[PDB]
Amino acid sequence: EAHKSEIAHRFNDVGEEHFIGLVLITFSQYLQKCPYEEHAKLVKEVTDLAKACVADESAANCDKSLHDIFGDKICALPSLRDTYGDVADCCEKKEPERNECFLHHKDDKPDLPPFARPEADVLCKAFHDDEKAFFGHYLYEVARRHPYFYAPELLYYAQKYKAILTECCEAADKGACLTPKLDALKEKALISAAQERLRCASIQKFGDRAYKAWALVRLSQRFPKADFTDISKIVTDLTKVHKECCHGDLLECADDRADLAKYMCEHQETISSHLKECCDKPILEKAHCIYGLHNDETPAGLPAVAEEFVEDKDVCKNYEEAKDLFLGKFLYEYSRRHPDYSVVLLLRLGKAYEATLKKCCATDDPHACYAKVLDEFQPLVDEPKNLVKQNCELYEQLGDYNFQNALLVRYTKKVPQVSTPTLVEISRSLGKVGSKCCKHPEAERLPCVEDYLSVVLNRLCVLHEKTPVSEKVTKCCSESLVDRRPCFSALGPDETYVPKEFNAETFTFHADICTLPETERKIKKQTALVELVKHKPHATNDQLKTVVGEFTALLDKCCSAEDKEACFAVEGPKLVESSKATLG
Repeated sequence: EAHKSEIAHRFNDVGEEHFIGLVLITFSQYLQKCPYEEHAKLVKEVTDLAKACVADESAANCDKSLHDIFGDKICALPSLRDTYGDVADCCEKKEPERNECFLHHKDDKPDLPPFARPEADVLCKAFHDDEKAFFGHYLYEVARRHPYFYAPELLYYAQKYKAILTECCEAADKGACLTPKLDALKEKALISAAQERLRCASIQKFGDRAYKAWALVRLSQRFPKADFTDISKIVTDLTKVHKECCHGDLLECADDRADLAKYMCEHQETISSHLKECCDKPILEKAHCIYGLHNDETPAGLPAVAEEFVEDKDVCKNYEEAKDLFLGKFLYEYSRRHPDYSVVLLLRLGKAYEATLKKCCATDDPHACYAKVLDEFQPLVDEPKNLVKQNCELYEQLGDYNFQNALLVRYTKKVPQVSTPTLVEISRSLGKVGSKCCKHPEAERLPCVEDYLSVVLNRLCVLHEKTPVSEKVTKCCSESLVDRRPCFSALGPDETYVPKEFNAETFTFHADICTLPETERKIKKQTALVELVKHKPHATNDQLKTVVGEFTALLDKCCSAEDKEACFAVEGPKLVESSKATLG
């Protein structure tokens, strides 16, 4: 952890290749705006220093902290201009504040074009030409758009991207092979980026402990067979791994993650049967495998849970004398008997059990007070099971697009101050929870649904925190980690909100629009739908779909026209007349 030369110690630990990749991710994350060429430059510069220090640990700059080094290289960069570079105010500090400054500027939604994709053939040609520039470009482009991306998983995905391109590219029918396999990879990477952003927010906004509790639960359900001691240890090393990653210490993050996988494999007999799979694999595949490992079968011979946490004389004492160890052990015991609960439910239940001990342990007769505690959970369980039922039914009924449309209407009325891009993006993702999770038998849905919503609500929370516009979002996002979903579910339409008056044909662009694929076109209809509802939040569904209908219709009639621009300043104000006659 603290070596005479850190940069050398990590280069050695990690190998030149992962080290180059981790360093390129570090810069792409800290400086999302900067062109590829500057990052490559800085990466090279940092790698050569690394080489120099391995060679001879007394070399200049070898005794620096990694923060110092990344900071020194950056700061000799106001050279290759800082016009867009608004934050070399950061270079005005020294460490640790210098580094904290760079960190505080990571941007959850940098102004960038949507990561465009080449046609299959072009994508294949690019990869054959030059693999390094190819995957350097990929790390760069994914890191800068997702500045908290779990860094070793990002290396893993580059290597997944590489296996796919190898396989598809030589088939002479590229797109049909490639794009389906790529579009999947994208979805999974976006899931992983959101899971990590949630780990980082938990740590940052709620404290190490909130991530520890969360992790304790998840590992308890995945490794129901291991003992508490071994589960606490994994939880402890894994919280240090995420603290480092989430703070931009990726080199130390990746070395530590690798240390932990190694430890897990060295100890699989006492952890899970399912580890055989993973432990046979190379570094990244092995840590990934472990990262998403299906839960082990819960062991045969466990006593009833009431026996340790209701019946025992010593319940109040353990709660009073060793709160954390005692509540931990609770989360462990309870979580491991229930892999059909979401981690968030199990944490709400852990919360309720705690509030019960707190209330009841200060009475005359605590037992009589907390006797019904495990039983008193049932409502809290029932609450999210109905949300799943009602919303999956609807999804099955409506299909993707119309289920998204309904969620867009729902969410825009609950929190209409939220910006239109954020509401489009949130709703569409909520819509993705539907395709992912509604196809699983009822047992499996809850974990899938509620834990996925938790990730999508955190996206909302982090988009909003930067530019707070909705008191209700601020409240739901700041009160709990764990009650976020029920907090947002409970929200009725906001009747405080002053409707925006029409904004004159906002989507009558000089029509770049007409170049958009159906996908991006759906986004445009959805953006309009959101704007309609902000204008007319008491409008009926049919009235909303009539107006959208004349929007799509308008796009066809004036994208079918040479001088596209012309009938857009002309049809739009008749859409306005269409719109007032239909929504009054």
